[PDB]
Amino acid sequence: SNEVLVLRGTLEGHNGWVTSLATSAGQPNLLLSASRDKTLISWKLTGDDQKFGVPVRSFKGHSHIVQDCTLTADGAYALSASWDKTLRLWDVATGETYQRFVGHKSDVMSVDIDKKASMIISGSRDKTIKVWTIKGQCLATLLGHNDWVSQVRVVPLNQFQIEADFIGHNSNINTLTASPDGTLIASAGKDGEIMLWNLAAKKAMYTLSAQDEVFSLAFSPNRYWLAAATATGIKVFSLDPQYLVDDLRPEFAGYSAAAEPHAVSLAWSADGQTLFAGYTDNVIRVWQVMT
Amino acid sequence: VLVLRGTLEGHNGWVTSLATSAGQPNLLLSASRDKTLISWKLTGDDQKFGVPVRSFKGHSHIVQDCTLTADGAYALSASWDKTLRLWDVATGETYQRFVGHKSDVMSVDIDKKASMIISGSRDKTIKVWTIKGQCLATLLGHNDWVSQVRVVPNEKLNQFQIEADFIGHNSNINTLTASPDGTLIASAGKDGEIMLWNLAAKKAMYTLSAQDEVFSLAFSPNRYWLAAATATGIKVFSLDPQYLVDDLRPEFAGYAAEPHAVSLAWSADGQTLFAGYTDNVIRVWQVM
Repeated sequence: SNEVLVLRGTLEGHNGWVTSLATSAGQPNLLLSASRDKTLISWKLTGDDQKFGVPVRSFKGHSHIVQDCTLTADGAYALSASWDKTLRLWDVATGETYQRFVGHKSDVMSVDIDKKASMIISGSRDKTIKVWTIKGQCLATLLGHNDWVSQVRVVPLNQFQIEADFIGHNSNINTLTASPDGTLIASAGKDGEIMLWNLAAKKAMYTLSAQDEVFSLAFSPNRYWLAAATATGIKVFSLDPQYLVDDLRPEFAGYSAAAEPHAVSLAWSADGQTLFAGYTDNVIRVWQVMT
Repeated sequence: VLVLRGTLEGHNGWVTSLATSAGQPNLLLSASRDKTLISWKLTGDDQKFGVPVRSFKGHSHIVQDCTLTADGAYALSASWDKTLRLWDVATGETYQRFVGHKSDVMSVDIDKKASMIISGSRDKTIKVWTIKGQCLATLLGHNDWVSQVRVVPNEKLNQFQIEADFIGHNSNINTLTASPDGTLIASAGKDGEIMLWNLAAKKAMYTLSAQDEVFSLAFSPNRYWLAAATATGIKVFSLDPQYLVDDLRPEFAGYAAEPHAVSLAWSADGQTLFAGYTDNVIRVWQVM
């Protein structure tokens, strides 16, 4: 007896690939997206059809691709990673920058915040990790081995412990996500390999095959599901118990079976009831869970 | 009190580092600017305290730090040749090489499990290695911060985690030691400042003034003491209560600048203090 993901509409406004989506718990009606068009967009979500949402504010300043973005728990502040080797801290409401973070020398690929909002963990394309103060000061710079993936963390300035978990994963293509409770971590390999790893228990669990080159991963914050953006569609796996819940492929009426856009970013709703996917065609598509 | 018991004079350069083994009380290891390490047979005899037994000569420059496994079977050394070597203590031959540092290598430690090696560069870079010689992580803090990287014990190689503690210490000169029970850490600043820090309690304790440029620190394995090698001799502080237990300045002959200690090491049982000197000699105090 099964649930289902149902295509809800769409969200246009970007000119380039939608490379990252971000959600906020304090603001369920707010979505943040980053794009190769060098901007981020904040979205007012109405839940209508098909205008699921509508642009609110454009965030400009990055001189090149924005690869990653994230929101504070309250939705008040956004963080972005760019190919201009910079990170910016944004005022969500006013769309202006409060802090540049300079120092990475490879394209910047990921960003996260420690719950305390005190510090920022960023990730480079060469796999270099930097830990910053909210004031834009780089405190530590960490670089693991190529055949390893990691989870850099900041335990709760005169001082700070940082715990870094390393996990051997030979084929890894450096595409990671941590489970809501940060108890699980999914790591994408070659040919669609997705290795799952238990952090609290310190061992792998199994390896899934999304069967095609994985571009993005995102755990459900409510259910035991992992969504994987594939060149071929979005696969949503049930983790316990293991089944493949659904394979979200939209129709692209205007495209040939070959040149079909694909999802390159994923994000679940604060209530894990909505799945956002950013696409190779500049569009954000939205599924909802039904029965 | 500390009483000067003898001497160990086999080196041809500064004795830069001493190492002790719990599983082998009569074994001492030392490194020198003469590019070698020496293993020593300790007799306790009179000023023939110890006698050279081996001579590890693989490095092509100053060996700066060394350490022994808990059992005394294996030694690790750090060199200005930007390398680290793993040694068989008994046979004196290398079993693996650690290349990758590009600044002089200043410190080495082993995680209790013997699985991995933490090394420290002069440019304050920290590298975590597999016993097989493979660098797994490379970490570099801010200059005004000092750091104790630890390998977490899986507690059960594909997986491994590292907790790195950072402590603000502006004046710091990157001379650092940890309490045996990893609860405490002493960090040397300028003009002899020694900041003490409680790790388990995440905050400073106080700052001890040595009034003399420090070169080496070593906490006591049993007693709450911190020894500090100074340009004027070796200060041994009691930490609770705080007083200067002793200031060990040995006897040179004749009648300006005098040889000073640049390395320290307590025996496993805290009863003996070894200090390596600017005059190629290792001197030995015992508690009475």
